[PDB]
Amino acid sequence: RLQHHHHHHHLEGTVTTDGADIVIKTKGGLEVATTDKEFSFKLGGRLQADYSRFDGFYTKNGNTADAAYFRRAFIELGGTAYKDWKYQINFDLSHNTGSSDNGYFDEASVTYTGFNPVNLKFGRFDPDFGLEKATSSKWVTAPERNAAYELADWINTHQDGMGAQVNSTLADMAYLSAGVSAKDADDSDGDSVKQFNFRGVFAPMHEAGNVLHVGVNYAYRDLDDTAFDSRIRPRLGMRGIATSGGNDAGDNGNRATFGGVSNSPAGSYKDDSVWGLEGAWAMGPFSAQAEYLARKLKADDNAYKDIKAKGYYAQLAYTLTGESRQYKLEGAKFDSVKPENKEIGAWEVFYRYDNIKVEDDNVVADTATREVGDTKAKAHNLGVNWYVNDAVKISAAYVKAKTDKITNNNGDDDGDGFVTRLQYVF
Amino acid sequence: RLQHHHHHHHLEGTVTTDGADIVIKTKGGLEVATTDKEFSFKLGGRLQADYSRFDGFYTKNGNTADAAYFRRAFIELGGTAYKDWKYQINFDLSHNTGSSDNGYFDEASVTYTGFNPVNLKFGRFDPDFGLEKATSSKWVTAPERNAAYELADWINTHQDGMGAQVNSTLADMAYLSAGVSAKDADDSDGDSVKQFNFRGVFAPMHEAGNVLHVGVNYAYRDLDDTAFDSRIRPRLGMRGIATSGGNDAGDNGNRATFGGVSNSPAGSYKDDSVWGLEGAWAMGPFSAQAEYLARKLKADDNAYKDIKAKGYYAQLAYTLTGESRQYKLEGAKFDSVKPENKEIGAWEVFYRYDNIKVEDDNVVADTATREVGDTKAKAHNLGVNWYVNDAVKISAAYVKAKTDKITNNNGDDDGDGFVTRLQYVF
Amino acid sequence: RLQHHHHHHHLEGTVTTDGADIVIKTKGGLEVATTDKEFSFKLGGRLQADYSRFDGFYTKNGNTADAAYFRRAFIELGGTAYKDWKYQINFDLSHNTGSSDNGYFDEASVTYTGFNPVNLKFGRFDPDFGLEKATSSKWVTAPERNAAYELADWINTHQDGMGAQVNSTLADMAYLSAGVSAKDADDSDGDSVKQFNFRGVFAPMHEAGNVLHVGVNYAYRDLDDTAFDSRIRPRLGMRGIATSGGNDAGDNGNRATFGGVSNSPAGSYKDDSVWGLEGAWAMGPFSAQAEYLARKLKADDNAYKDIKAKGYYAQLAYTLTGESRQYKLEGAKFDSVKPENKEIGAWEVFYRYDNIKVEDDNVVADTATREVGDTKAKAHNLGVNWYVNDAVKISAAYVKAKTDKITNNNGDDDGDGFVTRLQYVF
Repeated sequence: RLQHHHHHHHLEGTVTTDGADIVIKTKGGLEVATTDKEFSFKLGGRLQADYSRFDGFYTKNGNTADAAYFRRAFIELGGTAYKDWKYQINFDLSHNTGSSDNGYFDEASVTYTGFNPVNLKFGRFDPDFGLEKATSSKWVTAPERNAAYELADWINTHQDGMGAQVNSTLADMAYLSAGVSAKDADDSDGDSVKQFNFRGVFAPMHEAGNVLHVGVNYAYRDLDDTAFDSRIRPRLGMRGIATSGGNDAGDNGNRATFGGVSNSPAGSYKDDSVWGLEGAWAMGPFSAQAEYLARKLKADDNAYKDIKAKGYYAQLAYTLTGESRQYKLEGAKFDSVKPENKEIGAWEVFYRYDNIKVEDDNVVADTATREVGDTKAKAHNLGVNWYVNDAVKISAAYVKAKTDKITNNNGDDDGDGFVTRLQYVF
Repeated sequence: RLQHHHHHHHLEGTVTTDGADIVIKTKGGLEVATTDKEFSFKLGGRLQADYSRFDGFYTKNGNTADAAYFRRAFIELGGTAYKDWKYQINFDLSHNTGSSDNGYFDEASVTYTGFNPVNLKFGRFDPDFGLEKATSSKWVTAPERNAAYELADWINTHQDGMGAQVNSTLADMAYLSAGVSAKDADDSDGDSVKQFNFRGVFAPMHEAGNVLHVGVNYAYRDLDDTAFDSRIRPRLGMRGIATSGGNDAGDNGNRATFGGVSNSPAGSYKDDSVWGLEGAWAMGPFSAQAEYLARKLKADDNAYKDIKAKGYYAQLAYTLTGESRQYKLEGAKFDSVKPENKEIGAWEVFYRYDNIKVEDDNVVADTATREVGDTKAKAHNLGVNWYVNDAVKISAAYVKAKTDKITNNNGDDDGDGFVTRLQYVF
Repeated sequence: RLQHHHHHHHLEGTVTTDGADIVIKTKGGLEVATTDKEFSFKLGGRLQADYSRFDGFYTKNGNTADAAYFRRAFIELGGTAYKDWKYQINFDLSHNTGSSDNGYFDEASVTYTGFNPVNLKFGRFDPDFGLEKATSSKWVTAPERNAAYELADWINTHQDGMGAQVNSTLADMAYLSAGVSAKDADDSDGDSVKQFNFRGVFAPMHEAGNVLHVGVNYAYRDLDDTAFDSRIRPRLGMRGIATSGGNDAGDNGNRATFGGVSNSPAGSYKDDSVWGLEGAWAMGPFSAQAEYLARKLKADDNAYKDIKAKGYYAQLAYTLTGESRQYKLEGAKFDSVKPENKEIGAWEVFYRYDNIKVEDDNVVADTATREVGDTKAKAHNLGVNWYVNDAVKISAAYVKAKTDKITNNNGDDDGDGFVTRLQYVF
């Protein structure tokens, strides 16, 4: 018996909703929201495709290595329900963020905004320490963030745990955020490392092309009875020396240990503190920003000595085509450049100088590549960003690093690299 | 030569379709569907953020451990095409469901619904055994499902294989489901473990606030010539003793082996059977439900003896604010509570009692923590669910466990824990 | 103090946009696009659910093994911004494509189309070599692609690297593509393997049911100072002998090494070249296509000898219900069958013959299963595709393989298998 049915006529062409009026938008992804602000959804993401070549100190033998990888490949889902409840889930397909055991999350958070301007944020999200870190990874001026953060990257990374943060703008001239987090490392009882963060910024001028910003950061974590990796291992602006998400320098990459050890035993260190300062000034297309931080990792057991590190960076940026870097008091952070000329886009030049010093008195004998005393590095990052349009940014940068009391296997105390990136935001 | 073009005028503001009329909705995610029911799409998900602390038997040394993790972080894509063909793909970003080798699937299925009320379901999906299991993981009353399922978790998990299931409501008073599945373990010829499931429920009253439900479950698998993990390792309501998706109790978590072994050799066991009973009654905001199951893992080689286990739970729940738990005859399962009061939400209290017994006559000598004979555990789970709104549920629960013939390293025969969860459904 | 608010009235029912007019569509997924072609977004995917059984040479002992797995489970996000900038991100939830270190990408690309008909494509995407490979994995006629590609699968796989490709149709009768890529393997300096691809097709007739197609392919890679896996390990049409995404034949799967070694040392080989030919002819529901390729892997160090391999396939296909296979000059590739009869769908029968030969003079002694000389295999793939509708395709195929100078442990020189697939495209 063959199948059959009466012919149906279908009404065609309209798009409607059964609830509150909806506005839908696309700039390459999708946004849908009710006009009464009760409900919304946004699907987006970011692709950062990098190719780099580098030599000298950046590699073990000093010869040129390369890397061809996605720095980030986020899929981003966020939304609002019942006006005051937001979520944001950003997962990194490149596997550079998060982990196999715990999920490749850049963020998985829920925010209650009912106390606006005060927000309450929960879940897995990087703690707020530092201006360059607060700035979206889409819009950080240099291809990689500064080396001073590499002295204590726990201060502003989620480390596969959970946290709770309160934040607010204040008096139309300031921003404060404070939070507690549990990080993914246990003491001998299976109790996680607990961490406190504070950030406070005074930014009396806080708009694109008109920024005056000074801030303070503090981070503390309790390492009592906890085995942990104390290594400071800066990449000094060259991600490709060691990275997920594609090809890297492999066995010839030199992500060097400037201090600390991979397995510091339970009981070796008691706690770990970092203070930071931020400054920024912007007038139209010109901006200057800088940060300084200092870490003290405090020994517990007498066989161990404190480890200290200090670092800073300063950056100048200028949009040759005249546009301002966006700036938001909510988060006290820079953001994108929006090109005014549709035919040629926006062109931005930048220079960042980084300087770090590691004081690890536990290093008591020379190795083949590392001398007793304070290890140091300086880096220079000079480059161009072409904002083709709001979605696409193409970048090229030259990076140079110079070190003290540490070399590669070739004896190099400096190295050079070039990195190019194609970024697509949707 | 500079680029240029004539100015174009674009029509603005309208949203239309070229096919059948579409209705679009958002409650934080996205639904799009043609009004003639031919085509639909839904993007959603669920975040379950847990923080817990626990001690005694829950940890190896008895001291307090913690856990801070996502129990589930699903992204959910489902849709319909040509009316009768549905798909559902739920992937767990927390990596608590599925595996690295095979995909982190909660579900990846295709359902043909053309024989409605009869459905034919194919792909990777948990077999249907048990009421608490059939209930969505969004809406299970207690933070973790009962310990009786932990006696034989193969009965209602997909185990990275594939299956085919037929199901239907019957006579407006019953629900039946039966299926076959291939599970991810091979015999010496590389042929997968095959499993049969049946579930039948009589529910003459089957609506929110008016439920009378009795059901039977059966599961069978053939383990001929197959090496397998026969361990029964209950978490007794405390997920954080050992979990993916974030921080757990690490080396101090005590997910204890009550019976069975990690590598039971090919030829040791022939087959494995489980029978189960379900009962539920609901009148308005009050509900009572309970399940009992019994397992016989039947030895093949004479060196091995049968392993038996029996378990049950009973749960009372009451919505203090008066709302009913939703109930669906399709799937014969409870579902959500929908809050009536928008300002305070819905408040639900629950108590679940669990009781398990493992009879493994292959354990023929004491270990340091486990005595010859039948191992037993009882657990009590007492808690509160706050349904803030349809999307957000916040929970807190106290859990206590007491064991017989098994302790931790500290000699504890009981333990306590507290778990809190923030759930966001979109 | 209880919460309260004035009652708000909300406008209901409309769906609008603030920019250019939008058209939205769903066939199970989602498409949204502005009518002026400036912006678009598409969320889709593909599920390929496979069950297979196989014996003889396909397994080590010759007995029947099975497999129950997803061949592919892609989530697909693609879009357009500012008219000329496209992206496509396809991630494989089954974990059969890409890797844990680098991301499970089938594709993560950005394409600039402003030079239309010339495209510039960047990112992680399979290089273009071969007609059956260019054809979407949704619409390849046989359940697995041919064995000749298995002789040199680097020629048309991204291998977790990055690349740049230029392509264009020409003169309304041809298609050309050429590209460079960095592949995920380093020389001793950490510099990636670089690869060149060219493909050129003359297709004076290039529409569904009217195809005349001849093409040439070339691929080259530089292996100087690079350790690499030179093994040729064909599955001969039976994916389930060894696969991710679910259960496979495990320890009894025989994915046999026909030549090459797992760790060919740095300096062993200098470069690697493959030439290929393509031919296709289609008249209405009948099509014939074939490809031939030859590889020379050229030794560097004198201890090593060149490895050569040659392979081809030929396929006949006929749509019993009369429909043509779609064909696109852009990409010079076949595509789907679109069923005309809504009640019974489209039915297609196919036969593919594969023939491969591996000449590895480095194999200088017999092993227990492999004789000195040229190893060979032939395979026959006979099957049916039922295109239920545009979204759903169900397939069944018989596969037989016969080998020369290589057997399994049972001494089998042939084997048989059957594979069934349910595919859902959205």
